Amino acid sequence: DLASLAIYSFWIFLAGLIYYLQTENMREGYPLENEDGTPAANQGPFPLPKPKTFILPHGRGTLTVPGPESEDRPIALARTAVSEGFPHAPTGDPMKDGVGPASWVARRDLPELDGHGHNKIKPMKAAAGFHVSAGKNPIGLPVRGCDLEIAGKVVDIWVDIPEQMARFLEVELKDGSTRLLPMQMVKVQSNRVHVNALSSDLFAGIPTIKSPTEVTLLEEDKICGYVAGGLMYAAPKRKSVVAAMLAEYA
Amino acid sequence: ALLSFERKYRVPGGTLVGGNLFDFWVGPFYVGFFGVATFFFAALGIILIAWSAVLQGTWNPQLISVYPPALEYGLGGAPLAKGGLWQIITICATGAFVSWALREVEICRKLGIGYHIPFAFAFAILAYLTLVLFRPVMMGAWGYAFPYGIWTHLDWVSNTGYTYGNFHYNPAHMIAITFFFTNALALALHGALVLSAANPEKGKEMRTPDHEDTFFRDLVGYSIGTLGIHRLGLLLSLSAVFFSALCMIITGTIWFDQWVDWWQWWVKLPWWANIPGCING
Amino acid sequence: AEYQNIFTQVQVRGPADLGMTEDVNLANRSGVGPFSTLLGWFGNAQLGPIYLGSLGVLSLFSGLMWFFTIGIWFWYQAGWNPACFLRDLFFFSLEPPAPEYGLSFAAPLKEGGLWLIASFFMFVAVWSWWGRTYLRAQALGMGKHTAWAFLSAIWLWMVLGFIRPILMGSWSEAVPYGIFSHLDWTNNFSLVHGNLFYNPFHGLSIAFLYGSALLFAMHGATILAVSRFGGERELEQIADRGTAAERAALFWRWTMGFNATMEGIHRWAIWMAVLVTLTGGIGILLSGTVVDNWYVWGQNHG
Ligand code: BCL
Ligand code: BCL
Ligand code: BCL
Ligand SMILES: CC[C@H]1c2cc3[nH]c4c(c3C)C(=O)[C@H](C(=O)OC)c4c3nc(cc4[nH]c(cc(n2)[C@@H]1C)c(C(C)=O)c4C)[C@@H](C)[C@@H]3CCC(=O)OC/C=C(\C)CCC[C@H](C)CCC[C@H](C)CCCC(C)C
Ligand SMILES: CC[C@H]1c2cc3[nH]c4c(c3C)C(=O)[C@H](C(=O)OC)c4c3nc(cc4[nH]c(cc(n2)[C@@H]1C)c(C(C)=O)c4C)[C@@H](C)[C@@H]3CCC(=O)OC/C=C(\C)CCC[C@H](C)CCC[C@H](C)CCCC(C)C
Ligand SMILES: COC(C)(C)C(=O)C/C=C(\C)CC/C=C(\C)CC/C=C(\C)CCCC/C(C)=C/CC[C@H](C)CC/C=C(\C)CCC=C(C)C
Ligand SMILES: CCCCCCCCCCCC[N+](C)(C)[O-]
Ligand SMILES: CCCCCCCCCCCC[N+](C)(C)[O-]
Ligand SMILES: CCCCCCCCCCCC[N+](C)(C)[O-]
Ligand SMILES: CCCCCCCCCCCC[N+](C)(C)[O-]
Ligand SMILES: CCCCCCCCCCCC[N+](C)(C)[O-]
Ligand SMILES: [Fe+3]
Repeated sequence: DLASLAIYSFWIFLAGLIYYLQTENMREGYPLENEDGTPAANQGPFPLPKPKTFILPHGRGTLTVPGPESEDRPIALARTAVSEGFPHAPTGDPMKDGVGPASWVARRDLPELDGHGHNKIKPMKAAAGFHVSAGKNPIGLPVRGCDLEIAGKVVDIWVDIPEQMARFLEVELKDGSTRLLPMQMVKVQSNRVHVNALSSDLFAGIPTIKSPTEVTLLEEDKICGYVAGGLMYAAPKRKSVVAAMLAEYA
Repeated sequence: ALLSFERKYRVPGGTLVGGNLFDFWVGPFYVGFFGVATFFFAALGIILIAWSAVLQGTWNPQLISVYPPALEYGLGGAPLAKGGLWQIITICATGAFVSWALREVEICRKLGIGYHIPFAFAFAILAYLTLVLFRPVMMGAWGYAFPYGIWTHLDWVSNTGYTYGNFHYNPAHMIAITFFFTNALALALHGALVLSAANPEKGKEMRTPDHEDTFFRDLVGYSIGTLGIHRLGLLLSLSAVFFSALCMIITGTIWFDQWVDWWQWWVKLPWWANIPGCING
Repeated sequence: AEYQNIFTQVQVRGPADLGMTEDVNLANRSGVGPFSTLLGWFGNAQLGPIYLGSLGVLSLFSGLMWFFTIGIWFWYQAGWNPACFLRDLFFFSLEPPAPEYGLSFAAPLKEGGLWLIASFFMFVAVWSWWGRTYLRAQALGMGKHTAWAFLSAIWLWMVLGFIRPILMGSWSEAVPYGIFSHLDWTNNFSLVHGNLFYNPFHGLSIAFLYGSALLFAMHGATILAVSRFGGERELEQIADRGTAAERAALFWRWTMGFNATMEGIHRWAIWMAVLVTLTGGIGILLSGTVVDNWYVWGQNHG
């Protein structure tokens, strides 16, 4: 019966497609390793795919995936248990060491570029013609940590030029040096900017940028990993929800 | 085993309940307190689905069906064989889904990421509770909930739809469908745009988000952007399921006639739109 | 509280972006349009520019003529009375030839001749629009994934209105151009073919339609969960894996035991959505042509 033929054929078709799709999604991370770095024995019923290469614009190289996988950074962790499957405890300060939810990835130490070979992200003072066009302008506002103290003041916005959107706040510290705060990790209020992820005292430890008009991909992973990591590691110093609600009327 | 970059993320912390008493993995899976809870609920519910399957006779998985208690049983409990097993399974299933959401919450907390994923899952759970809890309780009987069979739950849809005529005229059903279609439309476009930039004509360089905007600006005159597309996708998916749960929380509660009869409002509105010559007057 | 990245807090605006050039013939791009502050709360604020080629204009022309052919006939049914044409807008219907004409193009204008005219206009609107989504991507050096996906929707639309009616023998098999009438058509079709719920391709199609909602919900929320790590710059995370992409994979790995890549999630995405109309078209095509009662059919087979 032809309908039987058709539905039968589609299920043989569907099985092959799931095979193709699952091996396609194995171009990163694989082959699986053991908790010590060495190849793992049982790799699953799927073989790695035939490699593929991306040509990156602005003569930045190529990328072939899957290729050999190396973290290429210090991982300040230590194995807690004997058998596999248990946590790996930090050996030091995990915020400063950038492990766990403070993690970062050893990306290229160059900025991302738009379709013209220019830095994708710049401060507004150095991005020609960019201004705040709706919403509360946060420049000048004081910047408050989750312990409810003031950590600095907004001195500029860093903008994604081709996409016309805000990506970082530039926050001056007491020492007069600045830092970048991820736009998705800040609440912009009528009279302050509130940062739930960081107690006022961890702002100084935000990793810094080497050039005050560009930010490199590696710098972005360090800054964002750190801020995100304060959620778990700064919890001792995070005042309560009612404590914050009350702070309004102070 | 681990992905080649996994180890640096497998630190302690993030739990909601139990400290580190369950802070470990099994293979790729994280367990935590709610992996235990999920296992308890689903295994119990599966055990009872088997028990209800032997009371029925068959082992064919297309024939097993756990029915809700009859209508005359109102909102009270029923014996296991006559609806009671359905009622415990509904509790376990609910316990499994809720624990599953909270396990994701633990996983988010370890990884330092937003809580958007469990939040979006709650929309699916709430849609399920609309069909088996909120609507039946509002109608007076568990027997209004759907049964648990691969084909009987389908026959429930058909019987329930045709009870109020053509369900298409349900205006909230109309909206829900519009969201399901626009979601599929947007999903296809969003996978295609990223793939077409990551994989240009053979021998060319990877494209940039600038090309993605230009493609859509050229094609339709607007591009929502790389962040807006992900927000839109979530909102479309969640709006579809929201207007789905709404279209039934009103069906047999705030309205009980043929659903075609709703669209005679503007036609036969008290302004007596006599306006003859057409089919409506 | 905590920012969720659902709505932009602060909008920024620069000099108007005319876009990437590549091999686009810039003689055909409009100027930049205005900015919308409302749109910039959710997505981009800039409107335009748009490209207007030969194909785009031909498409908008036939698209209007199709629309205007239903519009002329709807005014007609309303007794040419404006107040009536508004109250019955959803009940008007431009309907295909009666079954006895078969595939003849001899239908009188008021008995499905105007339906054959509107269809020709839509046939040319859609197919020239498809050509425009190949050409726009070609002009930019991009892949043709969009136009290949748009082929899946065209498949189901061609099955309902062109391919099945011919195999069956009449234009009456096709769909009416009416807001409520095409819902009525959908219902009768299921009844006449023995409960479309028992068409195993209608079953697959629904699974994929639910799955598209499922999949975009996971992926949109996943990307939003990691926008704090630049996660929505997916192209650069494909070329240079960031902690965004790694935490996303690991959320799913720790949750369901497997996981994707920042590029292959989009392969799942394209195929989830495209199998909806691919299975759906097959299901409809086999109805009345190969199977007359899906329920009775399925009791015999399997
Ligand atoms: C003859 C039948 C009637 C009709 C009567 C009905 C009836 C009756 C109903 C709908 C409902 C729906 N209809 Mg209608 N409808 C008809 C024709 C259509 C057509 C069409 C093209 O003709 C379409 C597109 C739709 C569209 C839809 C949707 C709006 C909606 C279904 C999705 C939903 O809400 O999911 C919501 C999602 C869920 C409920 C999923 C929940 C998942 C849970 C949280 C988790 C499960 C986990 C699982 C157990 C894990 C398993 C193990 C793992 C896999 C390992 N209908 C005809 C005219 N319609 C339904 C609705 O609105 O429901 C609220 C509904 O009940
Ligand atoms: C949502 C609105 C309606 C409804 C209307 C329809 C219609 C109409 C159809 C289905 C179909 C299906 N429905 Mg139903 N269905 C509803 C409620 C549910 C619930 C639930 C707990 O709320 C579940 C789990 C299911 C499950 C399913 C699958 C058997 C099937 C494919 C759907 C799919 O891929 O979705 C998206 C989900 C995924 C892609 C993820 C994978 C989930 C897998 C497939 C679930 C397997 C469930 C298993 C067999 C039973 C529970 C197993 C436990 C381990 C004990 N339905 C309500 C009442 N459903 C289709 C079908 O073919 O039915 C025979 C079909 O045509
Ligand atoms: C009583 C009614 C019947 C029924 C009868 C049918 C029939 C009949 C059909 C479906 C179809 C579908 N049904 Mg069913 N179905 C019922 C019950 C359901 C239920 C449910 C919960 O009860 C659900 C969820 C579904 C689900 C579905 C979908 C999976 C599927 C349509 C996919 C789609 O996106 O099409 C939407 C997408 C398109 C139509 C493609 C459009 C492409 C063209 C090119 C667009 C052109 C645009 C034009 C130019 C306009 C321009 C406008 C301007 C630019 C602004 N059915 C019951 C049993 N169902 C279809 C299918 O595939 O069946 C196998 C179908 O034909
Ligand atoms: C809100 C929009 C969409 C959505 C969202 C959504 N669903 C999600 C997620 C999100 C964001 C998850 O994070 C979560 C997940 O982890 O997915 C991989 C999930 C998920 N969505 C699922 C299913 C699902 N979602 C659906 C739909 C959608 N989900 C919406 C369209 C549908 C349908 C029919 O449309 C289904 C079938 C699972 C794949 C998964 C959650 C897995 C889970 O909760 O596991 C714990 C429980 C078990 C392993 C088994 C419990 C078994 C019971 C005790 C017995 C069975 C009871 C059941 C009532 C029987 C039903 C019989 C059927 C024939 C009716
Ligand atoms: C894979 C399955 C999904 C899919 C895919 C899909 N559709 C697609 C694409 C893809 C991948 C495209 O490339 C293409 C596109 O360009 O999208 C942006 C398209 C698209 N899918 C569309 C529609 C569509 N897709 C649908 C469905 C689906 N599309 C599936 C869910 C549906 C339904 C029924 O669910 C519809 C209606 C179009 C928006 C577009 C194709 C456009 C086209 O061919 O247009 C020709 C017609 C014209 C150019 C103009 C006609 C005139 C107007 C009708 C006039 C009326 C205007 C009124 C007077 C104005 C009122 C204004 C108010 C503000 C007052
Ligand atoms: C003020 O009013 C004016 C006059 C300005 C207007 O213009 C108002 C306009 C309107 C009110 C228009 C209203 C329009 C609608 C409600 C249309 C709604 C449409 C649908 C619901 C679409 C139904 C689905 C249609 C399908 C599935 C069509 C497939 C058809 C294919 C085109 C088939 C292929 C081609 C064929 C058969 C043509 C063959 C002829 C040849 C010469 C080859
Ligand atoms: C219905 C969609 C099916 C989803 C399952 C697809 C493959 C799951 C198994 C992935 C294997 C994980 N592994 C071993 C490669 O790491
Ligand atoms: C998806 C919505 C589509 C909206 C279409 C927007 C097109 C705007 C075209 C901009 C025209 C600007 N200008 C100066 C030429 O008029
Ligand atoms: C789907 C497109 C919808 C775009 C409309 C956006 C609605 C406006 C919401 C305003 C939010 C402004 N605010 C104060 C929260 O920042
Ligand atoms: C077909 C839809 C339902 C599929 C059920 C879930 C598939 C199993 C995928 C989980 C993979 C876990 N594993 C083995 C890789 O560790
Ligand atoms: C590309 C994604 C693949 C996901 C596979 C989903 C398969 C759903 C199976 C549902 C069963 C429907 N049927 C035909 C038995 O009625
Ligand atoms: Fe994406």
